[PDB]
Amino acid sequence: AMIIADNIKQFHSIRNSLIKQQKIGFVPTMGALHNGHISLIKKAKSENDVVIVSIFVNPTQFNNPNDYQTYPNQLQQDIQILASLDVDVLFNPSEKDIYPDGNLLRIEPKLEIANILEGKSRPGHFSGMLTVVLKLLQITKPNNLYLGEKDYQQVMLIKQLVKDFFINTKIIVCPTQRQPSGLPLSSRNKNLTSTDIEIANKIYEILRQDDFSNLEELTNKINSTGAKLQYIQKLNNRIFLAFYIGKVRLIDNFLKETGPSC
Amino acid sequence: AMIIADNIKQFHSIRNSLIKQQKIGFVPTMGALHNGHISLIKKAKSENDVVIVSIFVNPTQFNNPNDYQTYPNQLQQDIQILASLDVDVLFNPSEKDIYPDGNLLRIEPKLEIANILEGKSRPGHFSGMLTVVLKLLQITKPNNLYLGEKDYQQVMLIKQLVKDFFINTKIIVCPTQRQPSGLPLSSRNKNLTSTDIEIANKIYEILRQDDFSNLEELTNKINSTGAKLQYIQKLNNRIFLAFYIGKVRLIDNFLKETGPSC
Ligand SMILES: Nc1ncnc2c1ncn2[C@@H]1O[C@H](COP(=O)(O)O)[C@@H](O)[C@H]1O
Ligand SMILES: Nc1ncnc2c1ncn2[C@@H]1O[C@H](COP(=O)(O)O)[C@@H](O)[C@H]1O
Repeated sequence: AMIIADNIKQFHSIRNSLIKQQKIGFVPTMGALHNGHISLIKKAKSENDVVIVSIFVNPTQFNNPNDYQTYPNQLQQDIQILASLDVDVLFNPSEKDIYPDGNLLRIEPKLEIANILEGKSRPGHFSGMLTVVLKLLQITKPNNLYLGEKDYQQVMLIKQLVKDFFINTKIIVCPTQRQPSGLPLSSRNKNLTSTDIEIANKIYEILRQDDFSNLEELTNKINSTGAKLQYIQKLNNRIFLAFYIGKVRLIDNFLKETGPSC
Repeated sequence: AMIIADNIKQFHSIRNSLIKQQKIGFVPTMGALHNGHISLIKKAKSENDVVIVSIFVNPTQFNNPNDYQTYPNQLQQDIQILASLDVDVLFNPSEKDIYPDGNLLRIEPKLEIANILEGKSRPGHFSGMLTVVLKLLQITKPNNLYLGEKDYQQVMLIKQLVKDFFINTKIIVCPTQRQPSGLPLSSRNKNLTSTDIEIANKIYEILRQDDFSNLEELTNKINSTGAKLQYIQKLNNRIFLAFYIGKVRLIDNFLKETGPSC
């Protein structure tokens, strides 16, 4: 029963056939679905008459070509998961569907939250993300949008986006799903080798032991595991960090008081 | 009977009260209405059940502070004009209405048409224009948008905007209204003194006699009136130009074969 729309034309037809009365929920993703994504879909199914999920590996938000080339890809498994969850529509457009004439008009964020942390570490990422989310919102026109708290800055930027361009959509932020160790679920973690996972687990044991009073020292404890910390910052009541293990880039954020708790 | 909506809440009210049967025409402007604007309004009226006119002097598109400070302002006269045209809704928002948190998210054009002529001459103008136009379109959600050919690059850019962000609005381009001399009608014209007016007319007496085979000599003739030419160029089969008379910056474009006729 799941409808799979491989292109915009088909999708428009599908979208135009829904009555205003139906609550429409939307979950944007770049595929390679895990329990994090699934938690978002489950929330949206509990609150909407119609749930749409997108799968689109957005080229304009990849500041790193290798990251892009190696981004995990398993459409058939993804479809199987979405059908299992009774998702109503899968929108899985091509690049040319979303950027008919290339990336000519971009949303450019000019504010502090864009300039720090992920913004600083991934130049041009937030522009690409904001531009594709705006286009995906204009296409799907949902009542409700589901986002993970893991991408904390992304959440706050999309909130600003929906506010500034008068998009009549409610935003629902969902807690970060984690492994028992505390490591957040992430599609890139599929790229982690055997030993890398143990390293990731080392790090989260360190994080669950730490009071975050000495970031230089914690940085040193994290770097000794073999990982390479990119940044760690205490921002109000929340810790933000990002690091590499081998070629894999992992990010996280959590309440200082809780740690990456279960 | 014209409804004047000086804020979003007030505008959402009236907008949301319209039935789908009613074709909505939208004419955005920055106020100080002249026969140029009036022709667009008349076209919209002949083609729609509901006509909306906005008046909003958008600060983010003025690259020149003095230009912004002196930009003509005459809201009461504008209101009288619109009312005699039986315009259904005046949308006249404040800066705060349009930019609740300032100019934090901007549409940035990365393409050729934005990099030449007016785009090069007015750095950051097209970004301002596209951002406010996107907002206005998201607010008004019209069926038909009316734009003047005089702002040629603006038209092309707005067509790209409507395409890229999936706005279901038709764009109607309208002929440039002119003084008997050929001088385009423009709001900034109200800032011209009497002697400025005569320089402007001399420029157009020159243009009407020209074949444009030699822009160098044409530039010298225009500069000899006391005006200061910014640029003059052939793009495709049109002539594009912009010039200052005193502190007043005016632009024009027309087919090379016809010149600024009428
Ligand atoms: N481990 C997680 N827990 C909760 N939400 C997540 C998790 N990972 C990704 N998401 C959210 O899923 C959506 C798509 O993520 P991605 O496919 O990684 O771009 C975004 O709203 C993410 O923040
Ligand atoms: N002389 C004119 N003839 C036709 N349209 C015009 C003229 N001057 C301005 N417009 C259009 O009126 C709209 C508002 O212009 P403005 O208020 O100058 O920003 C734009 O679509 C302009 O291109």
